[PDB]
Amino acid sequence: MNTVPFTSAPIEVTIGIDQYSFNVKENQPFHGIKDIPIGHVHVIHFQHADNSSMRYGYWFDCRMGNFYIQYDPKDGLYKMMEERDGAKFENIVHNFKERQMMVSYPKIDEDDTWYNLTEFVQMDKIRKIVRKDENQFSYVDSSMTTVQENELSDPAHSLNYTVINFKSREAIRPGHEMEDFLDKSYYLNTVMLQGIFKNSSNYFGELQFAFLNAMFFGNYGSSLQWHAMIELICSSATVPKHMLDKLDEILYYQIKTLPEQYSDILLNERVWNICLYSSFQKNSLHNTEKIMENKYPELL
Amino acid sequence: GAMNSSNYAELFNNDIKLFVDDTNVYRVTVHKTFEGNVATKAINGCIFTLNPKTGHLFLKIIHTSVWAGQKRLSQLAKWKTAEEVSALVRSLPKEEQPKQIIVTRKAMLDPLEVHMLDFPNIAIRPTELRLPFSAAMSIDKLSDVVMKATEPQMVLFNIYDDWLDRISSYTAFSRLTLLLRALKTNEESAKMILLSDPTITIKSYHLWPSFTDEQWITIESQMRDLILTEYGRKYNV
Ligand SMILES: Cc1ccccc1CNC(=O)C1(C(=O)O)CC1
Ligand SMILES: Cc1ccccc1CNC(=O)C1(C(=O)O)CC1
Repeated sequence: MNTVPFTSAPIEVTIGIDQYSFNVKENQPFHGIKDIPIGHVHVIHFQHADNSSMRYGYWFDCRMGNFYIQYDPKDGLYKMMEERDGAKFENIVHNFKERQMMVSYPKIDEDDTWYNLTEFVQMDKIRKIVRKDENQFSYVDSSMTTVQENELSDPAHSLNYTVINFKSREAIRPGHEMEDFLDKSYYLNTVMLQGIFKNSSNYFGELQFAFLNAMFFGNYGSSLQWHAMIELICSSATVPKHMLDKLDEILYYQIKTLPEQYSDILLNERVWNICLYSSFQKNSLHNTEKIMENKYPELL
Repeated sequence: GAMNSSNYAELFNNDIKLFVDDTNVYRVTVHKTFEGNVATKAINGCIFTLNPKTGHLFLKIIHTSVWAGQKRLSQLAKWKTAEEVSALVRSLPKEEQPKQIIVTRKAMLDPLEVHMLDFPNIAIRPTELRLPFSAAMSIDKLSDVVMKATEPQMVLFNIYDDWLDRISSYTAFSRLTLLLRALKTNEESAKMILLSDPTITIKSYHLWPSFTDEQWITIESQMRDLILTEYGRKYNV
């Protein structure tokens, strides 16, 4: 088990760690989070008590370095930093562990939620969507725009999700207009799966990362990407049977985890009613349809 | 965006534009079968593609063979319409291609937009006008050439005959829409109005009779009376 230590907590902040969250008071003796499960990406995120503007945070993998958080009073935000001196790092963490100034990632042993939300998400692929190559971790916030959003404004601070546009020459073979627009299988399987993503795991990883950025940061462009990637599969008549079974699992746990009170802003009625009730795959998502119908029956 | 009564004069400015009406593309008769079920039988249709400034009508005749062995024909018809309009645009020299295409029915927007992806500078727009272009099949010479066709065919017409020699295209479009609205509301009476007088004839190369300026005023007044008459018959007014 690894540890994200904190130099201090000079400003009152709500800290989230994956699907969990907690509150730290201004100048409380807080020095970070221990017992973080090795083997998964993680995200540590922040909402300042005195300005709920900008949720921001960091995607990281403790297998790729030793990371700590220090407040920077000039830029006014908790910053993730890498410490290259491993011995200095182990010594500072041990002192914070001995003084019990670190909270514990509260993972219930029966609970596989985080695995189920991040099954296909890999740090190497996060770093190609979020470009900042001098760091091993990736910063995301509520206001960052996506490459597609920008096509319709600083490219350095963009989310480079794969562009999906149903009324584009990429999506539509000349001479197969009606066929490709009403059945997206060409676009899904040849352009995206074979062409761009290479495999379904990489596709699912971007989908899962888009959902998590939408949920943890209220990132609107991420929410658009998540829904676009669902719609592309559901609107395809030909999908590998294993892909549909796995999609049902992926969406089930995303709908299960979603705050009930954020449903109005994280879920697109048009997309979901189409996917569950009109699309080619309207019958291939039994678990997701059941949780949606019992939990968000209004949206439908 | 959508074309309506505020930006109505845009139809007659110098930006090339076409109206596309698909309401006569897929045409059927409905009848009982020997077994007492119901069957449809398709008949020839047409795409109505009109330059409102010039009167040029590109009438693409849709022969019943295009439906042979196809499913979901009402949906296919929107895509076949879009396919034919796109091929028409591609067959025009660059300086004759439209800058906008206005579809009379919103269900045409996505089919045409998708067929015209290669032309990102051509705007595809709906309209809030209720245009009577479905009545084009009530014009004898157009109905004739559609029903006689034995194969796909494009026939070219000026739907304003020679009116632009004497009136603006605003006025000619208004005369056209009033004629077509009347033919749609009461076809028999509209045709009675147009052809009661034997002394007034239709030139071989025209669609409508050769009315003088004063006779057109009389005719237009009679068409407005027909529409009002039918409105009162309908609603018991
Ligand atoms: C104090 C603390 C420290 C680290 C992480 C979380 C917490 C408290 N939050 C929770 O325990 C739960 C949540 O939904 O957030 C599981 C219920
Ligand atoms: C938390 C942590 C972990 C690894 C490296 C640096 C830090 C922050 N550095 C410190 O807090 C101290 C320092 O002299 O550096 C005071 C001990």
